[PDB]
Amino acid sequence: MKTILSNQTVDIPENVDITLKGRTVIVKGPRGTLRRDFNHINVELSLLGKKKKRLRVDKWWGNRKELATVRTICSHVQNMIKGVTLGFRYKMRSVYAHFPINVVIQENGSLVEIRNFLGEKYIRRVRMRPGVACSVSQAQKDELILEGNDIELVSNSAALIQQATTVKNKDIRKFLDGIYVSEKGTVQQA
Amino acid sequence: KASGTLREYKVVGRCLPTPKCHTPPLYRMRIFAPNHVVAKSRFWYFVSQLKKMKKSSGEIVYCGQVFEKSPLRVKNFGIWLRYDSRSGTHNMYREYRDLTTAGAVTQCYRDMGARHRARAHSIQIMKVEEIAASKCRRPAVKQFHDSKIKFPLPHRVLRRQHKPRFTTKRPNTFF
Amino acid sequence: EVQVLVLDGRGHLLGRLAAIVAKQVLLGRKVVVVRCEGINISGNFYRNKLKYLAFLRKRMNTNPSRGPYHFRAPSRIFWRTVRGMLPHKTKRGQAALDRLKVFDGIPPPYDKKKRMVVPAALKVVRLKPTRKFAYLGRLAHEVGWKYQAVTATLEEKRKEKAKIHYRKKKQLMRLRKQAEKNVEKKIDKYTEVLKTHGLLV
Amino acid sequence: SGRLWSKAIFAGYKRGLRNQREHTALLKIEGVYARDETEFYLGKRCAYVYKAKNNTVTPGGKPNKTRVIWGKVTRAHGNSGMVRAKFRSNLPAKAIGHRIRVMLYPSRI
Amino acid sequence: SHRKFSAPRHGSLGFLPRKRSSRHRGKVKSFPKDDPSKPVHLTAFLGYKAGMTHIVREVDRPGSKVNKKEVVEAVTIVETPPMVVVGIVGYVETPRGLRTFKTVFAEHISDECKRRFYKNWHKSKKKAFTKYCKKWQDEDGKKQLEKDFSSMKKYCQVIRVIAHTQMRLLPLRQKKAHLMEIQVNGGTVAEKLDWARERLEQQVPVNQVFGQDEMIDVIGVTKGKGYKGVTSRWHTKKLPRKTHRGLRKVAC
Amino acid sequence: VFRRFVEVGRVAYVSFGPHAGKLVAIVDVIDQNRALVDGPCTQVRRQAMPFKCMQLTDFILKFPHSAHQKYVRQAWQKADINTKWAATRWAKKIEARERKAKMTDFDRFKVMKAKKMRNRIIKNEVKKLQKAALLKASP
RNA sequence: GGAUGAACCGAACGCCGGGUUAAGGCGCCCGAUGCCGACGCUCAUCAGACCCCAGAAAAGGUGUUGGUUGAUAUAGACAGCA
RNA sequence: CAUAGCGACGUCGCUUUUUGAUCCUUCGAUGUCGGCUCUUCCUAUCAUUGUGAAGCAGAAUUCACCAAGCGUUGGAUUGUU
RNA sequence: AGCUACCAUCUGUGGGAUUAUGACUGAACGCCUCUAAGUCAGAAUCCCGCCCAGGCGGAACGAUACGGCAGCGCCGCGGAGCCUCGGUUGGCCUCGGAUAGCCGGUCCCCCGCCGGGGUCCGGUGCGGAGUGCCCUUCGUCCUGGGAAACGGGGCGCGGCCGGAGAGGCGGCCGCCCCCUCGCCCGUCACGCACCGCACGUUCGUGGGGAACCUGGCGCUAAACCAUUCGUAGACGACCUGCU
Ligand SMILES: COC(=O)C[C@](O)(CCCC(C)(C)O)C(=O)O[C@@H]1C(OC)=C[C@]23CCCN2CCc2cc4c(cc2[C@H]13)OCO4
Ligand SMILES: [Mg+2]
Ligand SMILES: [Mg+2]
Ligand SMILES: [Mg+2]
Ligand SMILES: [Mg+2]
Ligand SMILES: [Mg+2]
Ligand SMILES: [Mg+2]
Ligand SMILES: [Mg+2]
Ligand SMILES: [Mg+2]
Ligand SMILES: [Mg+2]
Ligand SMILES: [Mg+2]
Ligand SMILES: [Mg+2]
Ligand SMILES: [Mg+2]
Ligand SMILES: [Mg+2]
Ligand SMILES: [Mg+2]
Ligand SMILES: [Mg+2]
Ligand SMILES: [Mg+2]
Repeated sequence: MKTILSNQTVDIPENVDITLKGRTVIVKGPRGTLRRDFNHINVELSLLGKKKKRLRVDKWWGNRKELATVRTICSHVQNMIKGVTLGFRYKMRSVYAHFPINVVIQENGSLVEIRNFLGEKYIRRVRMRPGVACSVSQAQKDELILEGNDIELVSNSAALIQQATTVKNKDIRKFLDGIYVSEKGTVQQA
Repeated sequence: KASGTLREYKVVGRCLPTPKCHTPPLYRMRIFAPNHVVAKSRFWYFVSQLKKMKKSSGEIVYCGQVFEKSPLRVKNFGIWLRYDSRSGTHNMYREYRDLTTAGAVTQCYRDMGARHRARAHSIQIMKVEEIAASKCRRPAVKQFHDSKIKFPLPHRVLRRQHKPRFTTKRPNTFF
Repeated sequence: EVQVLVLDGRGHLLGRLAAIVAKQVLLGRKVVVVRCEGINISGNFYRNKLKYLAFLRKRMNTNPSRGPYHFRAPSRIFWRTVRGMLPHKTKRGQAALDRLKVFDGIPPPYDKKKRMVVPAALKVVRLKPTRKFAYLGRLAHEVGWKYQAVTATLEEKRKEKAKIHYRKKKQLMRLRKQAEKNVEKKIDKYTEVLKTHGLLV
Repeated sequence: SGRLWSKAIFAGYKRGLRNQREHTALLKIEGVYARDETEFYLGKRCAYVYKAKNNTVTPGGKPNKTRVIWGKVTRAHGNSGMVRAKFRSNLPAKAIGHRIRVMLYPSRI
Repeated sequence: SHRKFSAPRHGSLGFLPRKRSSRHRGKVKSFPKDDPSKPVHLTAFLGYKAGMTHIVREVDRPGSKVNKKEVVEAVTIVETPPMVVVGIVGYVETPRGLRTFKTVFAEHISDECKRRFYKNWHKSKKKAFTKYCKKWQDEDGKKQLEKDFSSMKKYCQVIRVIAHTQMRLLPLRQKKAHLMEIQVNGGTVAEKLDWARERLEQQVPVNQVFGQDEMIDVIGVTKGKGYKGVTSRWHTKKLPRKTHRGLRKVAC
Repeated sequence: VFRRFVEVGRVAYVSFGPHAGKLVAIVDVIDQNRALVDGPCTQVRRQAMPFKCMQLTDFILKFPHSAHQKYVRQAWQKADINTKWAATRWAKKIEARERKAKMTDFDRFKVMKAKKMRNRIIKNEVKKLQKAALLKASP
């Protein structure tokens, strides 16, 4: 069964504009510019009005599998809007039983070094994705603050940090040490 | 039974008269066959299954094609049938949109063969009827109930791929 | 035909283009294929890589030197693919096989000439848009071909010079259209003749 | 002054998969890629022109190296514009993939 | 059936063409990866195996049993008279691989270097490069040479210098010099071309290329052993004494 | 993205099939593949027709779906499809192709001579414009 | 013809020309679909591809496509949050 | 506590590394056990590289997956397998 | 001396896509979700490098045969001719690319007067179209009207530039000599008009091999055997040396 037409409309706030070059979405907000293309999905994108800036995603004659792509595109567009308007701040808490985790935020927050993870002499060097800034929270003793515009890049850096401190050859249920994402939040809280 | 473009047949037959009933009752059936000979054969098969009749034991008194009474009108067809799958017999109800009843039956045959590997000899069509748009239950058919239907032809595949076989310009599929 | 048939391999499917070429060389026709790294193969990249690795595994166990000569260059791969569709163990097949030339990128003998494109082998029309495909250049690069970067750089230079040539030709065509505008009182007599018989809408 | 004959290619003999009828041959007329377009070329004289080592007599000219095997196209073949030709002598197999002229001699138009 | 016990294979499959080397010198087959960042430097040199001896030194390896101790290590003496660079080859990258673009030979080729071009130096007229060297004097020839240099500058990717040894400095019978292409690395193409041009007809002492206490790679052709059996060629196991048709063979 | 749609009253051009080279109006939509098709003024009686042999145009009529021949014919004649279509570039390109195909040998000869002279004059003007544009020298 | 095969499918044979076919085929090998073939299903990181025949079972899949039966629902379903 | 790890009652397969059944080839001969030597291959993986699970606290162990690159030995007895 | 031993000593290497698996975003299924689309990490596996050999595969360069009549190379399309191998029967001298979009032109911003951007105007069953474009061969003689006359022809010379991935190619100046001829529509007659007949019509001065004459410009060498070596070796082959 091919559904004749499946569409969903995403509203754009007044402080941010979106420009389309075919299926390449250019989103320029106050926090910066995010650009992402969708050439791998054969859908129709159009801007509706000059008043409220409605964006519609259209797919004509789609089977069950490709109909799921419309809302995926809509969610990605909303994530880009949220990033360029409010931004993405991920809070990760480092937990430990005996050995405290020493975290060094190197130049511009692009490099993170972990010293005493489980007391081993190795040093973990994790480089953040470009455009993502990592920092140590000034309000908490063990908290890492990751800030950036693109949700995928920020969460990818967070996943790299989380997987970097991985216990090996031990019962991970008992040995719960490592750095783990506490919450996924925003910047500027607006 | 092979296929083609099927045709409706109003087949009327009866038993041979006997010195027990001089006027055996007549029976009328609608049979969709590529030709009238296959229509007669399927009529004999169906009357043998339902009543206690044989082709030799009886006769066929009428066999004519049933033309569509409104082939210029789009209409919804509801079809009841049974078929023998690889693991038994099941009953189905399917819906189609076509101008002709016979074309709708042919569409049903092709669809059953495509979806369930059902060969034509295994399928017993038991009821064909035009239905209103309100009585349709299959969403693939119901979605065509639009007084303002509108859709483009998104990605048109080039069909004249060999005239020319060699060319300088890459084809355009946007129209 | 009598001339050399130049085919651009970009966006073309392997099997279809190979079959068309093999049918062409059998007819006593000279065929040259350029930019063989632009050939697409249906199916996702991992499956085709597994296929080529399975091809790599097939070797003469006693003496791999005599074994199947796995060619790694994309043009050589396409050449072997065409050889699979020909009676290459006969004189007729070899004579046909000598009429085919394959190259990675576009050589200077052919970069200054126009390139044909076969509709029956294009990925855009012979493949459903929702499917996945594999580039011959990337597949060759990860299996043992060694000259992907230099090929890309030379294609970049060729694209630069071709863009210059295209801008020159656009200037020439603009000047030609301007010239058509300048003279029409001395042209309209023949213009009406041409427009009468279909030419020059 | 002009080419004055259509270009055709000796594609091969009429044949099965494991049988070869050499008494008749299949030709590919350039630009004719459909069966319905083969009507114009049916019955037309077709010639195979080649050179050899010894001089042969030439009608209306001095002897030269040119030799001709005459024939004529009988009927259409296949659906892709293939045609069949019966020659006075069976075509040598070295001519496969070479030029065959369609002489337009029996004009019906 | 399976062999009753497993055992590692005799010999290596990475040296299967166990044949006499087609060359007596020993070619490089891979020069170090070039970067423009480094200064201009040669990547290879030629030497002659003079002999072997042993030395006494003190080791400065902490954590070792021999730390701050005296050791005796065998060393090999390689006499290396300075090379004489006599030409420049420029290579260009192709999808078919590296190929020789243009070659320029310097004037006044050394007499020992000219001996390489002749199988029979005794019967030669010594005419090698006689007409070539005349193009280093005429203005048209120098214009041709400058045009070749500019072509190498604007087209070639890697350049190599032809250098020859000095038999007259060595106690060997052979007076025939050894020619070799040596890659010039560490800079832009123009810089290395000019640097090679400033070293034509000059001597490159071995210190300018290799330094103290650095580790290098040695390329050469091993000692010939003639025709050898499997016992010495592959170090296979000798068959027992009771074997009839021979014990220095491979049984299966 | 899309400017042309399949809808009731949309005028479509027949590419191939029995009715090739004719203008028709879509009446109703059938099973994503066929459509009720009517040319009342282009001599195309009402019949089913696959979408694959259709090439859509920019003329859209305004009649209810599944209406009879009368209303469709009136909607065709009012705001005449024939005259407006004949002025389009598409129809005149088709006409030019048809008359080029039916051109005889004498017409080919005349066209060859006319194109010879026209191209020579155009090339002379091009050379004049090149030499007029070649006298440029400014810091 | 089934690549190939004593038995399978067709069909049995003097030597040839023309025509038409069987079984089987018509991307190239290799003659024929270079039909603007029709309808639908199917993505496989061991896909699938034709009697005999040359490779598979039970049991599963919230992959997808149909179909049967039942149930809830503006007297507000279902799913989420409390 | 069915399913960490096992699996009675039943039941479906795979292998030709066992032993059976047959006699299709070989009876104008294909040298028949075992050992030594040597090469390659398979994976239903003993260890090693990387993982998942446990009645995995650590250690040690078990179960399972990607996996056949590398290795799987020295001896007393017996002609032995 | 030589050979030789974990019976002495030295040396043994880098990268990519990734499996399993663990994750991110994220629907399908207003929740979830490593998966559907798109992403990340990832290994004794795989591939490549290093290493070993080097194609009926290529590159660049060197020197290319005498002191006697003696061989050779290039330049002339120079000539007269031979032998042999046959194919073919106008050319197109080039954007990149996308296909749920393209292509052209133009007014403003920014990079060396040309390009990249932002507007605006057009075309899109592609007509600035390969279903396409260019040229097009009967030739001459009167003979007018138009096109042109800032025009073409030079195997005419000299100079310059661009092209290196296989440049084997292309473009531009200066001088000199021609005709005002060739392009269209007209006038005027002529040519073997070979009496119906085929291989005619081109690439083409085609490719290759010997040979003669005709002129000019230039060159005067290696290889192998033998011998010697022993870094080599069954013999070959290999590394050498020889007023
Ligand atoms: C009594 O034991 C034998 O039969 C072995 C032998 O006699 C060996 C003789 C070999 C010579 C060289 C003498 O022909 C023999 O005739 O070999 C036969 C042999 O003659 C060559 C034939 C067999 C048949 C096929 C293979 N050949 C393989 C060896 C063999 C082994 C046997 C066997 C028969 C064969 C035969 O029975 C039990 O084990
Ligand atoms: Mg073992
Ligand atoms: Mg003995
Ligand atoms: Mg048979
Ligand atoms: Mg078979
Ligand atoms: Mg017959
Ligand atoms: Mg076949
Ligand atoms: Mg064929
Ligand atoms: Mg024997
Ligand atoms: Mg034997
Ligand atoms: Mg396994
Ligand atoms: Mg443990
Ligand atoms: Mg190994
Ligand atoms: Mg040792
Ligand atoms: Mg979410
Ligand atoms: Mg995964
Ligand atoms: Mg990765």
